[PDB]
Amino acid sequence: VPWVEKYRPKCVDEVAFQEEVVAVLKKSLEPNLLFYGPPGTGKTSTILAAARELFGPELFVLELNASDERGIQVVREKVKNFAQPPFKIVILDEADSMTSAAQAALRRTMEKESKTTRFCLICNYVSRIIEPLTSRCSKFRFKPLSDKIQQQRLLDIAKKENVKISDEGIAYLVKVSEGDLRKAITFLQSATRLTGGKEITEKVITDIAGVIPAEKIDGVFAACQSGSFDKLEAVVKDLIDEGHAATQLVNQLHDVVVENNLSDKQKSIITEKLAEVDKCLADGADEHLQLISLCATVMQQLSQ
Amino acid sequence: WVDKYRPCSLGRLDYHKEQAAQLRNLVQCGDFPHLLVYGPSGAGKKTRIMCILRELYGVGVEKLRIEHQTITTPSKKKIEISTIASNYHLEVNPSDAGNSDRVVIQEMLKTVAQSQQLETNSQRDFKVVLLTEVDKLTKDAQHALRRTMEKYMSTCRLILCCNSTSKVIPPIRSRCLAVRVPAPSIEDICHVLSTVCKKEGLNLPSQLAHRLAEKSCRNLRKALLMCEACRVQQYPFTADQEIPETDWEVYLRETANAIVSQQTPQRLLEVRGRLYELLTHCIPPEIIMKGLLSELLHNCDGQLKGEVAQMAAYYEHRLQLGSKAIYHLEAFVAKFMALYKKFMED
Amino acid sequence: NLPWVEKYRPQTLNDLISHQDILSTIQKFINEDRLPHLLLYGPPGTGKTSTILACAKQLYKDKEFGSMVLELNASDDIDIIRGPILSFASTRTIFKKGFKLVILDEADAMTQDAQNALRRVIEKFTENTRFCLICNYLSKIIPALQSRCTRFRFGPLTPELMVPRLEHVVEEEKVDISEDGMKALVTLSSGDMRRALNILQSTNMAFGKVTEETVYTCTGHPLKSDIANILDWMLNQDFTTAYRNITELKTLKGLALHDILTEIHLFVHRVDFPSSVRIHLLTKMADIEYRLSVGTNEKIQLSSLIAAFQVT
Amino acid sequence: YELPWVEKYRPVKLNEIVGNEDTVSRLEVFAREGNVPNIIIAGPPGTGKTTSILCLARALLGPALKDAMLELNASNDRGIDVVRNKIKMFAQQKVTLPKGRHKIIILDEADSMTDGAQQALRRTMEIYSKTTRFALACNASDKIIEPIQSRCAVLRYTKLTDAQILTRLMNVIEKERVPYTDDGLEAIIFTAQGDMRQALNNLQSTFSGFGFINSENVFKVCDEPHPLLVKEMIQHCVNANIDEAYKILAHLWHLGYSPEDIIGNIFRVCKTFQMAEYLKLEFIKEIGYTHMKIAEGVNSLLQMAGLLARLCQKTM
Amino acid sequence: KVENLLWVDKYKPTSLKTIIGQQGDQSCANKLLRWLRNWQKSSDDGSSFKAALLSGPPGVGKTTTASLVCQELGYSYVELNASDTRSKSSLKAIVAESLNNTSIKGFYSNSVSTKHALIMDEVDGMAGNEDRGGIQELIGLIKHTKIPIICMCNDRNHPKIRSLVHYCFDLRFQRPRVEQIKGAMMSIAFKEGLKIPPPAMNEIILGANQDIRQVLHNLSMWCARSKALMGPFDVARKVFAAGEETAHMSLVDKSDLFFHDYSIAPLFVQENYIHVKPVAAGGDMKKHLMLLSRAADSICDGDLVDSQIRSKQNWSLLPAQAIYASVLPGELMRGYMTQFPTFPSWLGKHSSTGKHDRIVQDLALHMSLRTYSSKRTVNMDYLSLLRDALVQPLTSQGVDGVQDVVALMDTYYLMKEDFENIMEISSWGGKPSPFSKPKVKAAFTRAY
Ligand SMILES: Nc1ncnc2c1ncn2[C@@H]1O[C@H](COP(=O)(O)OP(=O)(O)OP(O)(O)=S)[C@@H](O)[C@H]1O
Ligand SMILES: Nc1ncnc2c1ncn2[C@@H]1O[C@H](COP(=O)(O)OP(=O)(O)OP(O)(O)=S)[C@@H](O)[C@H]1O
Ligand SMILES: Nc1ncnc2c1ncn2[C@@H]1O[C@H](COP(=O)(O)OP(=O)(O)OP(O)(O)=S)[C@@H](O)[C@H]1O
Ligand SMILES: Nc1ncnc2c1ncn2[C@@H]1O[C@H](COP(=O)(O)OP(=O)(O)OP(O)(O)=S)[C@@H](O)[C@H]1O
Ligand SMILES: Nc1ncnc2c1ncn2[C@@H]1O[C@H](COP(=O)(O)OP(=O)(O)O)[C@@H](O)[C@H]1O
Ligand SMILES: [Mg+2]
Ligand SMILES: [Mg+2]
Ligand SMILES: [Mg+2]
Ligand SMILES: [Mg+2]
Repeated sequence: VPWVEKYRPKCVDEVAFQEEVVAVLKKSLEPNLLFYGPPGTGKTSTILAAARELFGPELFVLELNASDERGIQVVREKVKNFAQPPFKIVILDEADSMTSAAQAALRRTMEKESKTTRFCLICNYVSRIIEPLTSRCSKFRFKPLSDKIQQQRLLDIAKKENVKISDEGIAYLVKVSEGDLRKAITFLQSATRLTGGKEITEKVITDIAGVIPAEKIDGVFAACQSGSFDKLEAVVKDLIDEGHAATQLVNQLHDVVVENNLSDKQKSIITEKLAEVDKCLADGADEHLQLISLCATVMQQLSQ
Repeated sequence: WVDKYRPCSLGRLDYHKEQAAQLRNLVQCGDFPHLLVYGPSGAGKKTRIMCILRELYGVGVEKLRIEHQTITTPSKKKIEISTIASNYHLEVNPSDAGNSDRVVIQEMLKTVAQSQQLETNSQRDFKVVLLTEVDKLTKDAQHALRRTMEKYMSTCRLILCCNSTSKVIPPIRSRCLAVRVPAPSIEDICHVLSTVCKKEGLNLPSQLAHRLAEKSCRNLRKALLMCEACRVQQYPFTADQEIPETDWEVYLRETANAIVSQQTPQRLLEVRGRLYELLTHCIPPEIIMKGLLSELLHNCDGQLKGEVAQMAAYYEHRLQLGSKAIYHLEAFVAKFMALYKKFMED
Repeated sequence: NLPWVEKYRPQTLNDLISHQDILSTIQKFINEDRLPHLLLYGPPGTGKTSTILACAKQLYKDKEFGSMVLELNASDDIDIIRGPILSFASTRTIFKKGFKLVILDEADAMTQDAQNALRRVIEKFTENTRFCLICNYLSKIIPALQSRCTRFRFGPLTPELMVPRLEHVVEEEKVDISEDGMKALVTLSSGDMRRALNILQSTNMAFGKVTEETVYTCTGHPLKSDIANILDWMLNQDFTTAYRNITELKTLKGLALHDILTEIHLFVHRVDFPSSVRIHLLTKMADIEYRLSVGTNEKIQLSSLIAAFQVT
Repeated sequence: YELPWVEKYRPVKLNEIVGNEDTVSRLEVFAREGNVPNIIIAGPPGTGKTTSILCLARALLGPALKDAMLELNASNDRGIDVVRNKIKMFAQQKVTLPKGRHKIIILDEADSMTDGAQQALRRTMEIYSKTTRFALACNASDKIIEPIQSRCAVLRYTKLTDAQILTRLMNVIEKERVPYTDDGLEAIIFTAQGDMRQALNNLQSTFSGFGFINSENVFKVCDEPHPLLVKEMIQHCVNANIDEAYKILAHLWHLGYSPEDIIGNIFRVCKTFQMAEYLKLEFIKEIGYTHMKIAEGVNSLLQMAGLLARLCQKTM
Repeated sequence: KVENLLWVDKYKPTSLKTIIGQQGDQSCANKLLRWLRNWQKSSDDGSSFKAALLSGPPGVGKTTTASLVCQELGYSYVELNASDTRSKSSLKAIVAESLNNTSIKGFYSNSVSTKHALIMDEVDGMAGNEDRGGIQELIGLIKHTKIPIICMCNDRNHPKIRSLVHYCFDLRFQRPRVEQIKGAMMSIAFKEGLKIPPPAMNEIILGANQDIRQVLHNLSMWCARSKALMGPFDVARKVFAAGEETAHMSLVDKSDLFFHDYSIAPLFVQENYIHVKPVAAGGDMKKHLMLLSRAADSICDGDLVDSQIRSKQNWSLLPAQAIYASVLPGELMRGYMTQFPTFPSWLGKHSSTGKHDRIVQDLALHMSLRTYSSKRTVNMDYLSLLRDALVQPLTSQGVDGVQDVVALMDTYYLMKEDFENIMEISSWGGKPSPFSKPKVKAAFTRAY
């Protein structure tokens, strides 16, 4: 079994650092539940622990995601089919990615079935869910664990599984997947298969996390800082030939532009271009051309 | 001989040897995960995939066949796809079904999952469903892929062979081990060329192999083809060979030079004819745009290159939204003519 | 227990509110046996499925209501037309004399071929079965089909009309409603009595008292002060410290960028700008919304929004 | 039970169809000589396709209309089995008609037949053309497979000009003696959009609900965004006055008009408006862009406000 | 006297020398005639098949060709249309016992002639649930037959038919050239007493896409309009004019110009907008190029609206498209058309792209040893190097062309059809293939 589930909480008041959610989940016998929070903060783990506490190990809850490709009708149809411990629990993941018209229909389905099934909407934004669904639900914020806790639990995992990783390795593991304990644990697991347990250096983490090294970002800014278009072509060609996706380059380039000492006008222009390039890439545009364009804008902004 | 010297075992790879040892350790440990292998074209993604399969199952993964399955759209427009299959895996490209890529994924995953339930005992308890060219799947299809990847996780593993994962939904990137296959260095290409020619017993010199590498632009398949094609014409290998390039490279280059020469509508019509001759041979419009833009930038001024780069990026973006690529290609050309003439004249 | 959206349903035809013209015309149709096929369209929760049900209960009896009224939802399924509908419209009911009634709820989820088939069915049997279609987007209905039947737009309820019914509900029940809790309920409802009564009941049942704060916390609607804070960070701060502040607030409470952007638009129109600056803010915010509609990173779109406000 | 005006005043001969003088002229020629080909009448709704085919079939056959005509609507079973059995046995059936007359198989809503049915209908059309003629009607003339269009004359129909709808409306008013006024007739012609059956339905519904016909009353039964408000909003956008155009826009949004409806009316009003020409085109460009973005699904008020901002900043 | 017959039936090809499409040495009808005449030797290089597959565009003469061919040689055929149920059970219960049987037309004729054949027309109509399992039983019948089966299709590039072409002599009807149909229809219109200018005839033949049945029906309707006393090219020419449409046209009229044939008008405009000389740009090429770029931008906007309308059947964006693709370019290019509103010519290019696509895909699937890419230029460069590989031995030495052609053809699992495909596939700019640049090719086809 994967480590993302082998080390899940088995009880409600057991390890979940969030206190005001584990207290109410005892009285959960406001008909429905609504969890929201950043990804990988024990959203599904907590309700699964609550369901294994309430129902029991053999009494086994339909979990499906509301972001299906097959429309919304099949979702509510499956809920109806599952409808027929005086109730059953259905879990809706990514419930914020439902359009308002699809939440209206899920509202009708969940309010006509409000006698035998309890719902749990798991999302990352409570504002995306419309006011009927939230008004029928009881909200619960899930805040990520503190950085030190993250490293603590990761060391606990690495000692329970005998994975020889440096402490700076753990620091970089939690830094490379920011505040995402699920992602950090999955990386720790899938980065020890990649070595056979001999040694897990930060290069393996940087490769698995898909993070382009900060050297290449500094090279991109060194080229666009002052130089002809040939340097931009060269650095972009080298960055594409390395395999690094353009999404990661745009992400890290934005992260560097925002929290540096560029002017407000320059930051504004560069970030507008970053957003446009990000949409262009999300629309299937070609990475080389979009990166060339973005670098041309950044160059005409910095060089001036 | 491109298919005659490609290695077949992970210990036989020519470059990225640390990654090779890592992949060998991966297939050696239990619970082989879903792999997402990516990297620029012609870097060795398929070679590494075939080596992973040779390490995963027996050598019986080479005795493959070619199955022709038919899918049915949400209407009577029936489509036929080509699945290269072996006794332990299945390699389908679920993108030839232009916008019906959501049903092929579901059905193929289902069929492989049910065939693995028929006494799969050779060495593993799962099959491999290699989907090539994944970054061009529609979002409604990548969502189905995400769903049916866990729905049948226990019986079939997926290896997504894309490049530049930028257009892969994070729901998938979060469920696949990301294997990144960079393009081999110039020296790596030179060494593999020298090795191939020495196994061939040829006299590949040290100044021609480097020209082949620099012209191939980190593409190993292009370099091997260029080496094979400079032999079919002039066996003795000297320092200044006229190493050939493919037909469409030349065509696209002369088309760009023609755009640069004249700036008249009578020239724009001939450029439209050239773009039609290029599209008809089924070369992607993104390749046309990048190859045209390069040779164009070679013939502009440093002050104009910014506008031309942004124009190419803009037009290419829009082309990925419409249906008739010739419209946007000709628009880009017309715009570049109207800009370049106004720049040169003034 | 029993929801208030059902306990206070208008049982008769006059207990409907805010549609006196439409209600009077339908009542005149009933009195003169001139009832045509009806197409009731408008935003949710405005009183369509209650108007036609009151009209039915006024037209038939309660025992004829199973054999002369076909209440059919159109979101379950071209076969539904030539199936139960054509077999209901063409046949008489044995001992009852008079037309039948077919009520197609959600009549805009029908494919266009189904609407062609249904239009021919309607055109054929138009003197023993009256159709009453019900939809939210009249634009989704084929112009052919809509041509057949008289159309009634059930727009939203203005707050003057709907406040007396809420006051009657409050007095009949025991709800200690503040003088602005009614206002923050009317505002959040946005003119559909169903959502107003639902929000009111759920908040009164969860917290025990309704006010301008309790309803805003029960529905998770972004408070006005928070959006004022965000606009102040954008308008009177450095770029980076605004990015930091806005991101911290956006992750503190559950807040996306769509809702931030909507409320910030309303504020851009509220506060005073030189009227050549809000043309820029409006253009850029309407581009950021389109960019977010395609599934992009919100960390680069939020920064784009701050860039838009940094024209000042 | 009195039947509606859409039927009480249905033209019973092709001299009374006001739609498309050229195509109806062709069809009168065919009703005179008598050897019709398989015809596919295609065009927008409400323009007189079913009526034209029915009047043509009547004028051709005459009293043998009960024996020589087979009509199959969209509400009838028209699968491959019906096409292979009923339509074929009717084509083979013997009916003795005058020299140049043929049996007629009217397949109304021909775009609703599945491909298998049309494939099964091809050879029935081709073989028995010596005694059987087909007359299909459709709106989307591309839903009919190509081999069926290859053996039919594709007669195109177009929307009606405002003068033709006005003539027929006056012919009906004269017979019904309904009190009217010019603004009411202009309102009906604006709400019709060419559909001659929509216009008659609106006329009858307005007259039966209220009697007198005036624009104030026409927009009480149709009830779409009053074109005067949209004209005023576009006027404010011409003077680069965003704060006064967003006023009208938010007013329209308050009454719950769906943004598709608001854009439809804004387009239809900005097309026949009184601006300059280049400025009108620059406006229609942006309105089309925003219509695309709304049909795609981004239908919030922010997009309408952005459209207004662009329209304003086109005129500096 | 009134005529109870269409033109499509009055002027049908009663003989074999009257098929307008093909009257040549080796054409679809003579190839079939020679395959049928000596079919007995089976039980062109098609004498090894037991069935023919006439395929091609509609209205070109497939049905007439097969009937007249089977009728000239004295054959007697049993036609099975798409209006006859052909499911597996029905097919193997109707036509199974007739394939290996003698026809009674072979004994009792009203002269007497054997050689009974079967004609399976509209074989791509054997789809749906009604004809469940038709194509499978049909190939199972073709495999064990004793009379010539003549199958007719309509698009050889069909999923169900792709499993059938492997058993059928593959004929392919071409759209007849405009001059042939022009001569024929002019003779017909002369027989009928109808005078039409040859330009209008070329317009009619092109608008109907060289579909002889459609041009005959259009001539019937033309004569109908003549007795009663606006086409695509005409409206396509009316959008780029100046001098007469100043007060005659408004935005409603210019937008309506699109609505005449809204399915083809944007293509006509995108094709013919480049041959205009903007009156606004009085010879100043710097402004003429700018007008061209602006018109191209507008046409791409029209393409965006088109691709949006196609996906979801949202016919409310038709006016927006009419603004982007037909009215705007009009105002931008408002000069004077030079020559003529030529045909859009995009449909033919799309069809040829689909052909080249499937050709390359098939050739690449056979090269599936350990390498494959569905249809990319990856294979276009493997196949360009394969073409230069193959032609080299024979260019330099006649004696090694056979040895190498076979060695490669069998190393990558290729055939003679694959050779022909790989040769005239990489000819850029109408450049002759490096295989026609003599005596060895004759023995090359015979010895392979
Ligand atoms: N507060 C917490 N208490 C206990 N375990 C935690 C906590 N936060 C994270 N975890 C661990 O992290 C893992 C992931 O938590 P999940 O509930 O799967 O996160 P998530 O909400 O599913 O994120 P998604 O599904 O990608 S949106 C579990 O295996 C837990 O062991
Ligand atoms: N005009 C009204 N008068 C009185 N109660 C009303 C009125 N409109 C809505 N309601 C109340 O709101 C509830 C829902 O109204 P409905 O008629 O069901 O709305 P609706 O038009 O059916 O919305 P849909 O079906 O989702 S489009 C009813 O149970 C009533 O209690
Ligand atoms: N051109 C016309 N001249 C006169 N009356 C017309 C005309 N078109 C429509 N009508 C009237 O509208 C009624 C219905 O028109 P139809 O012939 O049904 O139009 P249609 O082409 O069938 O529209 P469809 O089938 O919905 S696409 C007729 O009974 C006439 O009264
Ligand atoms: N080559 C031709 N020469 C003369 N007349 C032709 C020719 N092709 C078609 N026709 C005419 O068109 C009619 C129909 O042609 P067919 O051969 O039946 O078409 P088809 O090839 O069967 O097309 P399908 O079956 O729809 S794919 C005949 O009756 C002729 O009048
Ligand atoms: N390790 C290697 N040693 C020798 N040749 C290789 C190696 N890796 C790749 N190649 C060459 O590249 C060719 C194909 O590249 P491929 O593996 O398909 O990468 P991609 O999938 O990115 O095109 C092989 O036929 C071989 O010629
Ligand atoms: Mg979860
Ligand atoms: Mg309702
Ligand atoms: Mg009709
Ligand atoms: Mg035929």
